[PDB]
Amino acid sequence: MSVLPFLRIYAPLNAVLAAPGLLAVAALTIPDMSGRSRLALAALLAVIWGAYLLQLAATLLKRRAGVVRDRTPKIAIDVLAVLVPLAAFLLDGSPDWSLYCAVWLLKPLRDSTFFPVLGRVLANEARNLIGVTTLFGVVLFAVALAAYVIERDIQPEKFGSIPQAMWWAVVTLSTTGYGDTIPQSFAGRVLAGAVMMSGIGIFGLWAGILATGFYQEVRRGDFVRNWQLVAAVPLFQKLGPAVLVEIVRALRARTVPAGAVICRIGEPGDRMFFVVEGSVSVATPNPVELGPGAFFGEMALISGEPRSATVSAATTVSLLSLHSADFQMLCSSSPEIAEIFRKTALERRGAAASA
Amino acid sequence: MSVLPFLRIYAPLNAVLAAPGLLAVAALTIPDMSGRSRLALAALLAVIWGAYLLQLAATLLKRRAGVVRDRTPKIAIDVLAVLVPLAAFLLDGSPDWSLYCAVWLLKPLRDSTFFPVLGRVLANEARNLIGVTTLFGVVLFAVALAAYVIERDIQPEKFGSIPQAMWWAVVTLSTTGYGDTIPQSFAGRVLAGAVMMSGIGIFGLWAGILATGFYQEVRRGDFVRNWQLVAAVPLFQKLGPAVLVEIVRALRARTVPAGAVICRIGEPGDRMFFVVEGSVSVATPNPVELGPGAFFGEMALISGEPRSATVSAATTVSLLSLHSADFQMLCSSSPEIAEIFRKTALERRGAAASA
Amino acid sequence: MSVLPFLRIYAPLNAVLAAPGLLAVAALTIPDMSGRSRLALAALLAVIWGAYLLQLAATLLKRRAGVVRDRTPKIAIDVLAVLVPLAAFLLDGSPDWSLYCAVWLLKPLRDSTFFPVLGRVLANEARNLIGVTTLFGVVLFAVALAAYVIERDIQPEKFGSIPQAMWWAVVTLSTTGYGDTIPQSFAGRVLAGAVMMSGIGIFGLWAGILATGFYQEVRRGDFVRNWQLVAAVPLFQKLGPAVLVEIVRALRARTVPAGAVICRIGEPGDRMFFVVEGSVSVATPNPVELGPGAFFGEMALISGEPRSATVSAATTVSLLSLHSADFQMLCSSSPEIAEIFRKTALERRGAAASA
Amino acid sequence: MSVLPFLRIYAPLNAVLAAPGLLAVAALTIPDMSGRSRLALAALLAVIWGAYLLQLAATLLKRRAGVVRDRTPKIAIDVLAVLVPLAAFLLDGSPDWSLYCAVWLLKPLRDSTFFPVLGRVLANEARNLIGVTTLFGVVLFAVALAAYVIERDIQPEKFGSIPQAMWWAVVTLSTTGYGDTIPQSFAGRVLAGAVMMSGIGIFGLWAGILATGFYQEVRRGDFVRNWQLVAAVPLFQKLGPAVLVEIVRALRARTVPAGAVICRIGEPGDRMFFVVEGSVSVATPNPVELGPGAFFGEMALISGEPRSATVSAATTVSLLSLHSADFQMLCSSSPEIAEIFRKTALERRGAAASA
Ligand SMILES: [K+]
Ligand SMILES: [K+]
Repeated sequence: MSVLPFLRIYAPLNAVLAAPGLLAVAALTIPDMSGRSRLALAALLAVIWGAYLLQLAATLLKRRAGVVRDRTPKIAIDVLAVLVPLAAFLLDGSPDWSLYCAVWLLKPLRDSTFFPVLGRVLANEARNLIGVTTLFGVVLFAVALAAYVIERDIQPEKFGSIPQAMWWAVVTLSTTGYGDTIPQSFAGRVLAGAVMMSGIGIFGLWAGILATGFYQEVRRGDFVRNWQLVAAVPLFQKLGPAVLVEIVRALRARTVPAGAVICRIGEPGDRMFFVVEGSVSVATPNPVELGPGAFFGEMALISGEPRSATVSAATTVSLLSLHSADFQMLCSSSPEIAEIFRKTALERRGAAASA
Repeated sequence: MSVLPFLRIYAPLNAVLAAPGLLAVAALTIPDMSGRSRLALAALLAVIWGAYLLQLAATLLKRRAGVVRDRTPKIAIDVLAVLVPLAAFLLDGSPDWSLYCAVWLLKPLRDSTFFPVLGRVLANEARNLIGVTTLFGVVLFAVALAAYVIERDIQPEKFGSIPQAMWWAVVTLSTTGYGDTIPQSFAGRVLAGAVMMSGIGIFGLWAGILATGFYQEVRRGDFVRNWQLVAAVPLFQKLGPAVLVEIVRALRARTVPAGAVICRIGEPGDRMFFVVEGSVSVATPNPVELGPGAFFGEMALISGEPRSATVSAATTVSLLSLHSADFQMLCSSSPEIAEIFRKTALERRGAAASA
Repeated sequence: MSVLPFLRIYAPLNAVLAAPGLLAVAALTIPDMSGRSRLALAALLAVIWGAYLLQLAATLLKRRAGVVRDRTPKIAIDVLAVLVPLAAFLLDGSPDWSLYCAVWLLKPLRDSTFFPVLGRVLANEARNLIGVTTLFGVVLFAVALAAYVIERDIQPEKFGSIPQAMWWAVVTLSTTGYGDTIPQSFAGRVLAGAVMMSGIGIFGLWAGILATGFYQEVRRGDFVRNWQLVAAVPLFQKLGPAVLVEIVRALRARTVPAGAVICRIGEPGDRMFFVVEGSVSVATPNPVELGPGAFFGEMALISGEPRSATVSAATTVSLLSLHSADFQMLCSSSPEIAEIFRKTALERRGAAASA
Repeated sequence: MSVLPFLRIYAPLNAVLAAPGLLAVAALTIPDMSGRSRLALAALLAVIWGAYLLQLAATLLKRRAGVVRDRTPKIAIDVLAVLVPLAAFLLDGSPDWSLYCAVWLLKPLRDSTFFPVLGRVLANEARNLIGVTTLFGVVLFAVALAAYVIERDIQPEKFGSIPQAMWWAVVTLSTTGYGDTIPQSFAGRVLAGAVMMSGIGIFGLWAGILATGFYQEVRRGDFVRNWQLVAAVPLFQKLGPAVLVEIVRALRARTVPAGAVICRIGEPGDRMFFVVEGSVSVATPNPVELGPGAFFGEMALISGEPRSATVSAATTVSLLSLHSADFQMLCSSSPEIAEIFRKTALERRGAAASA
């Protein structure tokens, strides 16, 4: 609620071409299709092939920043990015070579930061998941068997066996309801009366396991990235020890591109920022262009008013961001700091239009 | 659990007529319907047309409070509120002009406060959503393909292609179970064994993303609206800095209309209020009518007893509200304040019936 | 994880007979059933009729504790508990009079404490629910219409109208998948690609609204009931102000019946209790029977050992309960208290077997 | 996100053979199967029979550590682990004796630690579950009846009775959508419009009940196991009282096996450990092999750098683990401790390669 994400979070074209790339597939998958566009896109594969392959060698020029690096992950596909289609072309002479379009799907994952964030936590908590995964299979076969108990008499064709009903368990437990084969008797239908009750109790926990500290990690991800930009601020030599733990959970940093807006004038004032790298366009008669290591919004928050400037991203800025309460908090935290923000709430009244 | 919402939260008639308005639609959508009521409601469209259109120009009299305002949102439909039906009437001579009853649906959203609250946060957290949205599409096509691997042999008619099975993925992953086309073999059925497991793991996070800080924002929404009504209280010059952060998370403010009840006598005492604007009817022999800047309930809470007055909304009041624990908290917070609430717990014993 | 619920939480027989009572229904609902047991249970209705009716008048003797009471809720059915069957017997001469077995279903709700806990909170938070409830209907008809756009050509029989497809929305949005009528075209199937995504995003919030402060209320329910049993403890004149807020969130109180066990000897020590009303059976050579206002377990927790006594519920006791960490917390909170628990950790070593 | 689970959390072979054991079942469940492998696996039952039975008596040698033990749970199946097949062999002469492969399913649960963790909490919170369980059945039959109201006219075959529609309730309420029997009329279809809305509101709470303090218990499970390894650290005589409550929620301990890696050199430094039992391989010219009661990572965290050693599990170690923020926290908590970690951040610079 308090952050300005701009400049193309979905930036790298390496990520991009997988999307139109794999949509090339389906038209090869279909009868009675003209050969015209059929092969038009095999070229587009060759483009994306050639595109990464053009990109490839410069990546294989991995002498840039060659001091200490661990790039087996990022490279792991780039190798396969171009090899698999090639051997696919020859050994798999039939058109199915395209079905090694199973490949590029990792390329988004090549630079899907927020994906390692996933894998980081499974190696702490899957202790639970396994015993649950058992406990799932506990309740599967314990319950799945109870079907074979019954309708083997009059539904051999459907429930003439164990796994045929195990099939009817997970669909039945995992919230689905396909609608293929359902009992005809009383008690065999009774037994379902605890099942959805169960699995919604199960996944109520089991899925709960994921969001559990996933949130913690992302709540943690916003500190690990932001114990940086702390000493960069000229003022933070006085901040007491535990003050910062109270704060940095909320402070998120994002980048803005050049040319963009930061806050428009007259819109309702709701937030204030700390600038630490880049520069701005403080839209005033004398533009008070504050570069790395500044802030703005105190003019709007102490007064509870609209914006006093159409601040715009003159350059690419590294931002923080902050709403009132936690600034009210910090204003509550110390009279030391509100003084200068009292003074600044007068300085930037005259300094905004003046030099 | 601690708040009195009265006076028509769903107030504005602009919001209201969309509901009966669009129910006018269906009777135009049906064969063998008499023309009688068929056109009876085309008038009702003209009413609602004329109604907003009556409302319209006074809104276009936007010279009221014309100092600094940003009303492109609120106006964005009012324009289209009446234009689209008009051109619809002529160019679309056929009855389908009514099918530009797609229009009024924003009119509730015109004044759906709590809807901007939605949009505020997506622009902080969708960083996650996108990489998840990929990760969804990751697991879609990676898995969706695995179907075409198999039953192309004996189900061309159903799984003779890729997207025909991608269809069977999302229904299969997104908890649904339509029941159109399901495999017949072993391993192709095996592969589902991780799928619902997956998607319930996915949306366990992905939907989790929404409630994540949506709660934070609404937990924040109750502070931003309520750092107001703080200095309005005559007593709060002494309250220490961090005291208020501890409190205002819970304190919600809502309005009551004139004529209504506030707390009935004899019902079990569970809460106390702070009055800051309006007036009451303290139901006693001498009504102790306390207007802006007062409170009541300490008589009931320190003693743990029923109500000592049928307090009623003599006027439209701006209320706070509070349960014991957090007043017990504040009574724990300082002996300074419990003194006057000790005294008040004697003053309003004699002052309730006396003058 | 830290509480001993015994003595029949599902106690009152008023609650009980609704269950077998309404199971009497179905056998009246069925052809080709013998009249034998058919009317056997109409008596059982008359029993339960007569049973509450026997109970009834003593309830209508509401002169017990007649000082200040608000019993319109509890009585609201007791009236109808016996009247509705009666007029049902005569005006509805046909067997359908039994279909006013719609009635007793409130009788569990008559004394379903934890049900008012539900209703308490909806009157704080439904502010959200309504705008969501709109937002649901927003996305319903906005999206539902998009079906009528399309398959009216070749599925009049199924999608020849608006609401016929609105039907296919909620089933489609609300996680269900009935399996009646599904499209045949491409784009009309495409549009589903955001739908389950949506509704699982919706109810990810909307259901989230319920557990949101429901938890808060039950987390609150355990304080409101337990600021009691605080001053009852002889030791708690020294406990500082904010100490208790830290604690009482976890401390749950429940009753045990006479004759039952409290903690068995030799089982692993994991918890300690505070006795405040009732008495025990401290299973030792000289039973150290401590009545109201005592505790035990410090012998097991400071040492990290099994139980030193088969404490058993000699009488009906009002208990608290507590695990280590929060006692370790309190042992961390002050050296004042650990002294007496150090001394008690020696006194009850010799006092356990001695007098 | 901060823990190294190694050495076979799914260790005991008692747990293992249940999995292949019960997969032996299905081939006995099927017609037209050769007798060859049919009886090949009846042996495998005899193996697993003989295997536990081999294991059995040594367990019945329960004189190991015979001072105070409560092993009725662990033994409860071991008895039945071998008896049930035996009587099954004779009384059930027909092949169905194998259908007492319902038995081993508890054997994983015999040593499914994290399963008692489940059962611990249901005996605190099911107070809610019951009243909900009623409230479920409240809304079941109240609503289920509403179907019999209607389509008894034209669907006797499907809705000619009460429970036939109660069936259509839970499937309808519990998120499923089987697809057997659905109405044909307007209002009977209308009534569903609140149902999925309801049950997703219900299980939004009811499943919520589970994760509610399940999380608390596992958040508690990580303290109860870890108030240990506290005094084992030589340094923690100075740590203030409430310091530890702030910490131990996150500190998880897990074991590593001998031969394994602990942290590889050059990988990005993100965490630090406290060694309290075992020993390491500090990969340096002079290996600084620190055994019980040590730590490492401060070299990487204060500087924000890669690893300074390929530390590897020379032996089986009992570990803690910790990320920066909470070490930054502790570094914020006191200048007393950062001194020695300042000194250690110089000592292990020269001591790493030297002796
Ligand atoms: K479903
Ligand atoms: K279905």
